[PDB]
Amino acid sequence: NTQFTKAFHAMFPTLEIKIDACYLSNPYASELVLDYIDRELIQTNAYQRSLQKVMAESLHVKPENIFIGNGATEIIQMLLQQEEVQKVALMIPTFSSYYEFVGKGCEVVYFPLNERDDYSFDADKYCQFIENEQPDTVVLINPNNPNGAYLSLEKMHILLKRLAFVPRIIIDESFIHFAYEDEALTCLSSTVLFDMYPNVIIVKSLSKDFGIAGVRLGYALMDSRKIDALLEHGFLWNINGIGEYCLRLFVREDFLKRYEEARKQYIKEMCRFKEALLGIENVYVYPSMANFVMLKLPSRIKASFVISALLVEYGIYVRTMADKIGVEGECIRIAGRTREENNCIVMALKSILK
Amino acid sequence: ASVDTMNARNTQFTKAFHALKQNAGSHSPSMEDLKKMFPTLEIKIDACYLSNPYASELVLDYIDRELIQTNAYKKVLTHYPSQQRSLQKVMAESLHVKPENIFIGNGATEIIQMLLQQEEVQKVALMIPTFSSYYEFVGKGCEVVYFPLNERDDYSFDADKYCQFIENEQPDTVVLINPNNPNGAYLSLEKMHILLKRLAFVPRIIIDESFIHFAYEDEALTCLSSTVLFDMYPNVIIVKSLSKDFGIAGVRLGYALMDSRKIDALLEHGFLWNINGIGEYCLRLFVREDFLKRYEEARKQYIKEMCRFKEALLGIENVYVYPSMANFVMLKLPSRIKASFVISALLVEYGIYVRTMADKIGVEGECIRIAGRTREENNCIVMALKSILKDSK
Repeated sequence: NTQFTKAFHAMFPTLEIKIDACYLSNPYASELVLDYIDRELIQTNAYQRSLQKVMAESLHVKPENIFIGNGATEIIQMLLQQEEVQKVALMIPTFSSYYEFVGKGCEVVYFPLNERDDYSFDADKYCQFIENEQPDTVVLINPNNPNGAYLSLEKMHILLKRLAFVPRIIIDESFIHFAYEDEALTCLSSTVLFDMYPNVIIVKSLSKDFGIAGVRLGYALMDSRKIDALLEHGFLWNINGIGEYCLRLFVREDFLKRYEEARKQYIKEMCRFKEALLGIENVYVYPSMANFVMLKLPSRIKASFVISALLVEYGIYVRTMADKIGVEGECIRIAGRTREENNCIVMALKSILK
Repeated sequence: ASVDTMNARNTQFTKAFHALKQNAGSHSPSMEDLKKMFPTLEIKIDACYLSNPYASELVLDYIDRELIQTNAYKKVLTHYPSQQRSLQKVMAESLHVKPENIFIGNGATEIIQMLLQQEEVQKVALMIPTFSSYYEFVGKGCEVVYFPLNERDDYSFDADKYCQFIENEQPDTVVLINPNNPNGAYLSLEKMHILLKRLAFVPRIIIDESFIHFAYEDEALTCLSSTVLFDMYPNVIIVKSLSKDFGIAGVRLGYALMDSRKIDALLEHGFLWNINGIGEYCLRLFVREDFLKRYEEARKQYIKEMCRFKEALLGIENVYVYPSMANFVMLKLPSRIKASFVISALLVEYGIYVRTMADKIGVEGECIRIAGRTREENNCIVMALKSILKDSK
């Protein structure tokens, strides 16, 4: 496929994409949301500060602590752009480019996650790094993107206690619905960390777990005076009516009872997909509690080779890790799809890599 | 019994109505705020927000037929929407401009606020009156200077004096709204060329043509466009709402034509912006040939109605109607009549909401801005006004 692979790095309408495994979702959550949308909006032809109150009861917080925006990354961009932000500490690898969000002459320092330990890290060493670097802002993505690994609440408590000196600790829990700390798959939430630690800000997407990629939605928990000052500097949101319908749906108890089953079903499919991927000879799949996995390709195989073979031979699109500093080797990120689609990806890769 | 006593009828309502939160947008007070304060108040005609109801019905009909009845709405809500570069390419076809010269965002005013926040912007010339405040969006070092439109000339933009003002002040950035946004007056392409030739020295001349689809220079109602100005004058930036003409309240879209280098730089910072599914559908609709044929019929129909509405308003003895080529008209009420009196009577007695000009600096006397609606709705407005403004008893 040499020619295709060169051009690709440089425009093929012969090319049909049949499975897009780049973007993140939950298809059981999508179907569920769309069921509600059809009943409540389509079959009846129905189709800004006050949005703070929507979620407050379900979250068990004051409406004053709730910031609504277009997405998790957009909110973190807002935070990191502020003048007070002059030195930030991040992990590598991360998927988003937080370095682009900070101001001129803001320094960013990076602590590497350990590929050899499945991109976990030594908690004591990381905290020593923050103690020695003295950043004013820390960003943690938990579960992390792109490898998907999750730090337990117990472990996060230890970290956050020790780093109580940092003015801001931002935790993006966008993927936390796919994580679990018990066999029963009780839904996890980082809201407890917002409550217990004055420096903590929580950010969370409402699109990657609820399966509404065409609607832009997210929230954060923050100090209420911080929210006021952001609103004075012009950052008031306004979500359309679709966004609004969805925000209200997602906190409704009757919806949530049904969503809980869609969520746990997807965790189980993520675990089945992973084991099936692990059955491919000569690949490894890093541990994940997200709606994606990161696969390390065999000796001498380039991601670009595998990506092009996937597109040309099977119409499957996956995401290269080559542009993500701190991912060792040649890797791909594969988004979870439906059962049928997941099987097709496993079958394609087995074939390609044999 | 006296006419003056009869005119204090709604005082209790008026006072409570004023107690409510004001804002700088189209509904002040907000519609959500009136429902809680006056829960029995039924709004039958909202003439505050700017739309073309004939285009809006057209677009909803395409949505119904193409998204709702087919179930294609499912994918619009569920799939990741296209990124900026792909949206540039959609607009390039129908705009006849290089894709990399197109910036797609939420609205004209949001785009102008992004422009004015840049650090090169250190002195800006604005006109007064204007509906949107732009002074809150400039950097703290930045100076703002105001060119005053004069009420005695119907707020007509005197182009020679403006140019001399710009030569004297040497702003690096100017904002022109054409047609202008609560009075509606429009400067011809002929006169815009003269102005822009003379102001070639200015770094950035931002022209908001969000209402230009409502103006006309010939009886055939040939659609006007400021793209000619973008193509000819290297200091021009064109900005345009796609929401106030293609008419689609809950989907917020606008574009700008500007230096491609500058767009490239903004897009390296960067994905601060994503369109939503429904936004994208509408954007791709708005440039289809077959849609545009029907849209053009709706645009011309709406201009014909606006002309009829303005003529009908001119028939009301004690108001002055300011000349307009937009989708709204500004009215000066007789002396001794407050806008608040008129606004309250319209709400209470007729369910009609119109926008006060009391909070817009530079607007003399007591004025209201009324958005042009359908023929039936316009008739109701004219009727309601005539009755409310009858000297009477």
